[PDB]
Amino acid sequence: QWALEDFEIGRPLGKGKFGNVYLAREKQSKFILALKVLFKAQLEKAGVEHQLRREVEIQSHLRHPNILRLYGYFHDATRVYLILEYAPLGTVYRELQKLSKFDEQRTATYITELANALSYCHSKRVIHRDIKPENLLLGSAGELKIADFGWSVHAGTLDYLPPEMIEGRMHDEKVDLWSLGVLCYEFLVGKPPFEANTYQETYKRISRVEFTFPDFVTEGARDLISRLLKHNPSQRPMLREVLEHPWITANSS
Ligand SMILES: Cc1nn(C)cc1-c1nc2c(-c3cnn(Cc4cccc(C(=O)N5CCN(C)CC5)c4)c3)c(Cl)cnc2[nH]1
Repeated sequence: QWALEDFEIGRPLGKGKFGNVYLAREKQSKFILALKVLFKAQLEKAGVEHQLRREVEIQSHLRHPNILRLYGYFHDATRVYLILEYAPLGTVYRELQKLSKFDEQRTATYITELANALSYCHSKRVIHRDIKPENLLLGSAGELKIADFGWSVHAGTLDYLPPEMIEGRMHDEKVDLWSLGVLCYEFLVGKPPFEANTYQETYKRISRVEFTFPDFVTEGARDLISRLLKHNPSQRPMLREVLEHPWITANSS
């Protein structure tokens, strides 16, 4: 049973369409954490109380070192507050816009941590679906941490969604293997494989699987990425096969 007077709000960690994320500390234990604030009124206009209750339900008792812990929740009359873990080193997003590109060691390392987190999620019949750099945070040691679970369920922005999911078809655990491939590409190139200027256009890119490699992208990476980005959901590797991929094993930590 929590309240809003239990916390001292501080620096804004970022703003979102659902609401803003603020740094906060619990008064009694002096515990530092992230406090996401969402307005109940703007939540009704979107009608996603099922996904917020599902995101809370799913991310609650999910315990993994590469997954952002959801400690608890509460609410006043006006809004709805979520009590999350705090990621000291921030997001991978800003990390990416600062370095522009990632080296193969950082990329392969992130992919590994992400596969461990995904392999843990998949063993519980939980699909993240919405895997993107904006939902990737960093721990005190710089480890990866998957945060948002708004679109998470059991078995918009198109850049990371797979062919089957965008065409309205039936999607399974393999939608994350595609996302995992899209993220790997962006880490090495700095932009998504199917990036465009219009929604209508990116849709064609994804559905036809039209992507090309810049020169500086080695063969090891071109192989892993091409395997993950198959139109056929069954043609994609397992999380086991990904982890034990030559390029991953060679450059990961
Ligand atoms: C930031 C930050 N800096 N440092 C040192 C730490 C953080 C930090 N953030 C979180 C978050 C968190 C999840 N989503 N957000 C808001 C958000 C989402 C996506 C991107 C940004 C961001 O960094 N932006 C800066 C650049 N502009 C352009 C675009 C926005 C912000 C914050 C959570 Cl849930 C938990 N712990 C955190 N720690």
